[PDB]
Amino acid sequence: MNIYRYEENPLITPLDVKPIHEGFEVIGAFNGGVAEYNGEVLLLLRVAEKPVSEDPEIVLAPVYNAKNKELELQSFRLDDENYDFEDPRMIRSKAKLEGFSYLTSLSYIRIARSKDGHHFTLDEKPFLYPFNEYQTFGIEDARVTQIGDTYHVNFSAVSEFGVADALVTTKDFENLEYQGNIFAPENKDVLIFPEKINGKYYALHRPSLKSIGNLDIWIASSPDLRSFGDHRHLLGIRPGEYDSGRVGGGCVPIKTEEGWLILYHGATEENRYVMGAALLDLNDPTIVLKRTKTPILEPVADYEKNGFFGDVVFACGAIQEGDTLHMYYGVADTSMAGCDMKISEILHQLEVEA
Amino acid sequence: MNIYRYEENPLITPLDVKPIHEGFEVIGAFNGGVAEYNGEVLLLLRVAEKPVSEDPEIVLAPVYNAKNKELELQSFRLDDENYDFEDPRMIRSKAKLEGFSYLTSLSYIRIARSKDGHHFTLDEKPFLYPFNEYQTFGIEDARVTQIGDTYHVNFSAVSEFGVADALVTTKDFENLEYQGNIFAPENKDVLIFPEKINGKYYALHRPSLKSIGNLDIWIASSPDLRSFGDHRHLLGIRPGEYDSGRVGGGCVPIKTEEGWLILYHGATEENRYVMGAALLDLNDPTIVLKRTKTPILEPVADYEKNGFFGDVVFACGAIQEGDTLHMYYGVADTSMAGCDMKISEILHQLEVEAK
Ligand SMILES: OC[C@H]1O[C@@H](O[C@@H]2[C@H](O[C@H]3[C@@H](O)[C@H](O)[C@@H](CO)O[C@@H]3O)O[C@H](CO)[C@@H](O)[C@@H]2O)[C@@H](O)[C@@H](O)[C@@H]1O
Ligand SMILES: OC[C@H]1O[C@@H](O[C@@H]2[C@H](O[C@H]3[C@@H](O)[C@H](O)[C@@H](CO)O[C@@H]3O)O[C@H](CO)[C@@H](O)[C@@H]2O)[C@@H](O)[C@@H](O)[C@@H]1O
Repeated sequence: MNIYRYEENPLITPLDVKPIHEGFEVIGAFNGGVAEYNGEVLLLLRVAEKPVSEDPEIVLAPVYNAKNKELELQSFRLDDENYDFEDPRMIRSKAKLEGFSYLTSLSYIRIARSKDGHHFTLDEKPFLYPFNEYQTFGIEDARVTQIGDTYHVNFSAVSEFGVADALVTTKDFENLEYQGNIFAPENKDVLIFPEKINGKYYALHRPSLKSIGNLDIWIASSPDLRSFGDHRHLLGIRPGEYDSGRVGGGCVPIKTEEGWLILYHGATEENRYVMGAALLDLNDPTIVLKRTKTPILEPVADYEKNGFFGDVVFACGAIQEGDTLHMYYGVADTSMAGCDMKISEILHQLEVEA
Repeated sequence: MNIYRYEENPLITPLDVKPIHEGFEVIGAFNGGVAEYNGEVLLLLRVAEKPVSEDPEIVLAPVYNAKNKELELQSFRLDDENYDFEDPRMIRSKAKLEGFSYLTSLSYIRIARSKDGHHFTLDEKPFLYPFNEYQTFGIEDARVTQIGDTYHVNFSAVSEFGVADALVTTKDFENLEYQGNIFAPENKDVLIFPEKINGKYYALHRPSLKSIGNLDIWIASSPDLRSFGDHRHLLGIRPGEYDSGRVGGGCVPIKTEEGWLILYHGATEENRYVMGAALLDLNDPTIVLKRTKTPILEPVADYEKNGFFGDVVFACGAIQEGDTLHMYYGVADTSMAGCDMKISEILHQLEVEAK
């Protein structure tokens, strides 16, 4: 397909960002939400900070304590026979390898801005930093849906209570209004549709299920983008294919003449993440018209294959300029990259492959 | 608590209920939702039916096929080295004992009615039977919240896509309006508060969490009892206590002068189920004022301790008559029982144990 990976990729790396917690290192600046505001591209960067131990036998988990409003650190020995450290993102109980006890880093959101879409400058301070008991392990993966003058900023809120999805609204990225957890745990990859559709708002979501059910995309409707209901299954995993392990929403749904174009991430059970596409009915987006059989973006550049958690491209938003999509994506849970694609070429791939 | 357990207990057993599927046994009539309608007590019974296998080395999963609207049984060998059959409620994968692949039975809802609250007669036909792709393993544990003339009947909808919670509304238990899955999987034990509270509806719910988090009661608000949000954690598990393994909503919240009285279930990791109480703020039910340290109802009688899944009391509804609560409860995932208690005595126990 025409994939124009920007010459400047990776656009923003951990080298570009100073840690805000003393004696932490920045291990990632990634999975950035995408907005246009006041003539600039805003990336709402996920910045992950890991606390450094000088003893290599020990690792630390950073926990934001909501009751005293400070960082506490939990220590573990790597030889602790009750825990598994083989996944660099998490500290897991050997008896519960399907989950985690702690993360290895703590994330917050920080805005970078660009005039040209290629060269970015960080805002001075964080944008959103854990501020309640649903956020003690961090705030991650902010998505931005702009409806009129209102930006809907929604993000994973991770804590000992579960992984929930929460919403902040703003008109200027300065005065923020907190709207609570719009999806109960366990959920993430929530993408609000950019219009009211035959009298209702909609959002993509992604329940994670303990007992039965795969890691599949769902959809829900809403009268007001505060409360959500009429939950339906939308897109399921496909055994043996690029999305055999999980699927989740990526970019905000894109209105086309052919339907709502859904650029979603898929991963195998080995955790190689790629982007795919789906097409939903314009008037009832609970109906799937088409889906790709092969990816539209794979981790093939070196910054995509190698880093903190290699073989990942993870797109959390894009700017439409006519037929061109300026798509920004996390690479290897480490950095941010940019590429241009064409909506017509993705719609073409959908037609051919379905 | 001075519990008066009804003389007729168990009120309704599997022996009282004939199977609607050819060649199945009724294994439970239990976890009944509770309403008053037209001068009678309604129990919205969960009836569970297990297919009988002619071959004792095979167990059958009874699955409803949504496209063909009939059962399509699935067969599994007891010696199949992939599967674990130790929990009689489910067929589980050995690599996923925290979950299940199938249930051993399929449930639906059937109404039983009573003039006196003690002797029940069954309606002729099922009330709610799996009718869509979200209900292929059954409809379970229907709760009923009456607001004005409208009955909110909400239940677990179990399928391959997960355990969701779905809502049907009605004014007469005859004309039904499906309102969708009101809570996304994985969720159950949803209880809708019986009035609007400072301009919002509320419901208790209970997310099950794959990665992190315990089996804790949450609450959510709603403008219309179709969409919910503002999700908040409400009651957590307590190590070493009767609710150390999980909690969930039981009866509909009861308006009292001291708050919303929540009669909830708690279980230990050994799966002994009791009823507890909590008390929430009357004006903002997201605030917990008190909670019991010991149960209000535990399995003690023989019909509570012994059956298909023993040592369970599981109340899904209650009728208030002044200070008297007429509580109906599943016992041993087998039958329905009745007891009377005093609200004042529950309040008092909350006061004493909170300190
Ligand atoms: O690292 C790859 C992307 O994974 C997700 O986030 C991370 C982590 O993921 C859990 C599940 O959400 C996934 O299906 C699977 C990932 O391969 O396993 C993990 O257990 O969740 C934590 C908590 O939210 C997070 O810190 C990790 O980054 C994506 O949501 C994305 O954030 C990552 O790029
Ligand atoms: O049998 C006891 C009660 O258990 C729950 O329902 C059964 C089963 O519950 C599952 C999880 O929901 C629980 O935390 C735990 C039970 O001890 O483990 C189980 O995996 O769920 C299935 C599917 O919904 C259901 O058929 C079983 O009845 C309870 O909601 C309740 O219905 C039972 O009385």
